[PDB]
Amino acid sequence: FTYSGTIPYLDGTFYLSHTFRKVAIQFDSSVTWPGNDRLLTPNEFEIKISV
Amino acid sequence: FTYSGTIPYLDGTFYLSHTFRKVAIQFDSSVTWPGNDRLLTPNEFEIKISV
Repeated sequence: FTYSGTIPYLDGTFYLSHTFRKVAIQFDSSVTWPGNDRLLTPNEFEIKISV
Repeated sequence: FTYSGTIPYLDGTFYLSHTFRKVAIQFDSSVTWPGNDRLLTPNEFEIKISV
């Protein structure tokens, strides 16, 4: 371990959650979760878009 | 006009149809006609891919 200070996992002090670009969820390796054209990008959840 | 030859418009003689690359249909200016996740590229009718 060799680390004092805040432990986010059992302390609730999260800070790296802004470093997520996108996430894709697939069921049965065939069907995307946010299907049915629900989202603006219907294939997967975008979090940050830089272009 | 200044052209005597096989005229594609009313002769039925087409040869430039291989020069297309992609088609993007968009009904109501908000939704692509293929719409639901149907093609490998869901939003566009790619005809020729190079990269």
